[PDB]
Amino acid sequence: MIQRTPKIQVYSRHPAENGKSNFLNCYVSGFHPSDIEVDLLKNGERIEKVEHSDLSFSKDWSFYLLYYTEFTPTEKDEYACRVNHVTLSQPKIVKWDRDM
Amino acid sequence: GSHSMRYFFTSVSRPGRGEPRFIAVGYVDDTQFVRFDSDAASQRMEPRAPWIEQEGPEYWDGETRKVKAHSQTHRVDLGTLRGYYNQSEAGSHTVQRMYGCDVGSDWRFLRGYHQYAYDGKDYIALKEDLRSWTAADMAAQTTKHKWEAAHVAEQLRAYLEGTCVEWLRRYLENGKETLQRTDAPKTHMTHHAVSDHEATLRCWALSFYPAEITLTWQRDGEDQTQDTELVETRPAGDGTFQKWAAVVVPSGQEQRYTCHVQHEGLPKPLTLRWE
Amino acid sequence: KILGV
Repeated sequence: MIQRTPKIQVYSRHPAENGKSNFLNCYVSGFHPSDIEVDLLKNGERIEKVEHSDLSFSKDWSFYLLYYTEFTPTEKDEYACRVNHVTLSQPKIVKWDRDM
Repeated sequence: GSHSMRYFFTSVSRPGRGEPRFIAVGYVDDTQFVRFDSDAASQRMEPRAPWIEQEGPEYWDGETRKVKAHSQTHRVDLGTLRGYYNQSEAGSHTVQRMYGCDVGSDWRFLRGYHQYAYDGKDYIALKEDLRSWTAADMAAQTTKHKWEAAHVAEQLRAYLEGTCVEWLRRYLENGKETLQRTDAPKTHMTHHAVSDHEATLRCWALSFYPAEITLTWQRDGEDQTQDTELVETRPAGDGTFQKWAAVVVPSGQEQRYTCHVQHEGLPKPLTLRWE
Repeated sequence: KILGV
């Protein structure tokens, strides 16, 4: 049966400035099948108020999803995105890099 | 320019966990206005854009009514397609369905489509003429013959050439401030030292709409297609898109490189350069 | 508006 590994992107809606409100995004795309487990993390820890868009897909029938949450960047806080999916042998983690 | 309306239907069997999950989404161009999750509370077709929210009860009733029917059609299919492939009733499987229509600048019908996939692969799909089918394999031929018999294509042609374009045209009016906009990319370049002889010059395009965009890097005019890292165009979350492209530059050669941006919303393409 | 193996 077809299976595709998700692509992952960690980024903010707006250019990150310390002390201002923004959205932390985790874009996953592609993947197949649709069963996927996604979490956002602040200092190695799972964030509670995370929302995702509605399951949709591309020309090649692979799925994509946006997970997001309000946050105000600082100088010390670290953010990342943890993803699990059948094509991955262990949940893959991707740190947020503002710069870039 | 031209425009499109598309609906996306995903049905996922869950043996041992009740009925299959059914999600539906609707788009006009690169914007969504509809959605439905069999698992949600409302059991309604819901709005996902401000310009569709005040359509009325009829619209919401109509859409909800039909989407529930779509869901049931797909419930049946998941069972039929198991047998077709002699599949064990334990495995969870996927059916996908997409259809929609396009118009051109003149807002007249341009082309319609309707495809179908089992477990992530082309299964069966309508041809450009909107009168015939193209099955991917042995199983799908049976389905082909079924729908041929039931004159199914003729009804899809009617919807596609009528209701489909009609409402696409109606929504383009309803949300003319959203759907008839051209958010030009806001662009800039970043520079980052990797080592002591290598730098990172990645170009940026932000807050643009629609998604369609071209970012390319060049050295002395020569294209660095093979030497460019390009990301998938990504959602900003606010209805705009983002994309970037990075090259590695032997420190001292930055001025050899230029980035080029092409988008509907630009008068002319941009020729950035870390001069 | 949506369509009304």
